[PDB]
Amino acid sequence: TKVLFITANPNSAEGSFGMAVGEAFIEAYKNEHPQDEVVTIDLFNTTVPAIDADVFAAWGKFAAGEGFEALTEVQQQKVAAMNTNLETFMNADRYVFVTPMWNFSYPPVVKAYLDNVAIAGKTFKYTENGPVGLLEGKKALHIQATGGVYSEGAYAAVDFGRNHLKTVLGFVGVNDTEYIAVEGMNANPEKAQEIKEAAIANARELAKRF
Amino acid sequence: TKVLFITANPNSAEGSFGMAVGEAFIEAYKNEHPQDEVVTIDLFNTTVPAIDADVFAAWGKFAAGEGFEALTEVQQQKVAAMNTNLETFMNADRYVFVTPMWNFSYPPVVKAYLDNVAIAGKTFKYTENGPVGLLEGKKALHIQATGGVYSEGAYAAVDFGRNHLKTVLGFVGVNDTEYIAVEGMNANPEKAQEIKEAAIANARELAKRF
Ligand SMILES: Cc1cc2nc3c(=O)[nH]c(=O)nc-3n(C[C@H](O)[C@H](O)[C@H](O)COP(=O)(O)O)c2cc1C
Ligand SMILES: Cc1cc2nc3c(=O)[nH]c(=O)nc-3n(C[C@H](O)[C@H](O)[C@H](O)COP(=O)(O)O)c2cc1C
Ligand SMILES: O=S(=O)(O)c1ccc(/N=N/c2c(O)ccc3ccccc23)c2ccccc12
Ligand SMILES: O=S(=O)(O)c1ccc(/N=N/c2c(O)ccc3ccccc23)c2ccccc12
Ligand SMILES: [Ca+2]
Ligand SMILES: [K+]
Ligand SMILES: [K+]
Repeated sequence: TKVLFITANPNSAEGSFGMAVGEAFIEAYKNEHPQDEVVTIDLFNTTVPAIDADVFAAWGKFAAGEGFEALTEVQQQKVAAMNTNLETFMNADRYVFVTPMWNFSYPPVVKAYLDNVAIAGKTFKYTENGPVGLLEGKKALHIQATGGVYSEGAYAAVDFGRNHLKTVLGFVGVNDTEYIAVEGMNANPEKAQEIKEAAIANARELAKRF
Repeated sequence: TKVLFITANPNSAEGSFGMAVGEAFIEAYKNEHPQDEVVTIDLFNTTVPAIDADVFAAWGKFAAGEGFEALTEVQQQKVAAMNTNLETFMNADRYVFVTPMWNFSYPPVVKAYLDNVAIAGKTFKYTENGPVGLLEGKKALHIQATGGVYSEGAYAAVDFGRNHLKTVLGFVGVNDTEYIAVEGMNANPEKAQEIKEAAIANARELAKRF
């Protein structure tokens, strides 16, 4: 089994609630499955090209059935990085995403990564009734840390990071998703440590059945 | 009246349905108010720093009450671009955003932009019972181009770019908003020219009352 541990937090497990929880998850997981390969993708230190005029131009050459040498140097560099990211995603069996909630959503590089990974003909295809995913046999976990509480109730409707990430994963075929919220630390700073510990314990149990 | 024309499309009006609608809106608007100042902010051609370890470190210094020169040169460049974006936004009276739908949301740079503009003490404050916007006297328009149809009914639940943008604007005090969908082109390519013209007329009418 190949696992991607995809993190989008500028802070380490020492200074981030999500990363402490994701770290506890991924280490309990390796312990349970010492023969599994686990690759960390730190999105703040990975090249994750934004879809821009260069990518659109590169795509036009490929659609025009042209080769890689028709691209400029920067287009080449952009496409080769997008290709790597796509190919690593497609080949792994399990995905762990760790995000903080910023302004009701995830950090911008998460959308940039999703844009690398959701590709027609590769991870989804067009159907008589509309798009369907191509990826089969995958499972995903989203661990999200949030100042307030959005995991259930009325505030769930503004949890855009979680809701959008789950939608795109389902769109590419990854309908088997798990969710861990590390929530309420800013609404109750007195309970932050126990909130963290409870989610850590939640993650370590999840590791035994993921 | 200062208008911000905030575009997130790699094509200009020539190859983007949203840009053709947004450009028509802006021309009709200038005809009605020749004295208004419209400033273009092309997010594909503007420095919009992502919040990262540098930014978190800079903010840590500002919180310690250190000065600008206690920052590394990299931190100063990111912070200076962030403050320029925040100040330009705070000072304008009108916002017109134009975005494509990519994978059920907007381009990543829109999230990076929102993260520069939603700042505690500047565009919102904490109160007893919840965060509150600080911006008054503002109006926004969102023009969104989408391949499918999401503006009403069931599929509105996955129109995450639209929904998130509205949420963040509302959080910062901009509750007076207008929305224009340019939708269904991909689902109905024989209708793309009619869809575009109908949406253009929709924009020209709004331009007279916006
Ligand atoms: C830039 C920024 C934006 C934030 N926006 C929200 C928000 O919209 N809603 C919320 O409940 N908390 C918000 N928070 C609080 C964080 O979600 C909370 O600190 C969380 O623990 C961050 O995750 P981490 O500890 O793994 O970094 C924000 C924090 C930052 C730094
Ligand atoms: C990378 C990419 C992703 C897209 N994702 C979606 C999508 O999730 N849902 C949809 O209805 N259309 C999607 N589309 C189609 C566009 O929304 C549609 O072509 C729209 O016109 C683009 O806006 P524009 O013409 O102003 O550039 C996508 C197009 C591209 C190029
Ligand atoms: O790093 S901090 O833990 O100090 C921190 C916490 C919350 C922060 N913002 N929180 C909220 C926010 O930005 C918006 C809505 C919220 C609703 C409920 C609870 C919290 C929030 C924040 C913003 C900038 C820098 C550091 C921040
Ligand atoms: O440039 S195109 O106008 O031909 C174009 C149209 C739709 C495209 N659609 N992508 C979709 C997509 O990524 C997800 C959901 C969709 C639902 C309905 C219709 C389209 C989509 C697309 C994707 C990549 C490059 C060019 C694209
Ligand atoms: Ca549990
Ligand atoms: K480790
Ligand atoms: K643009």
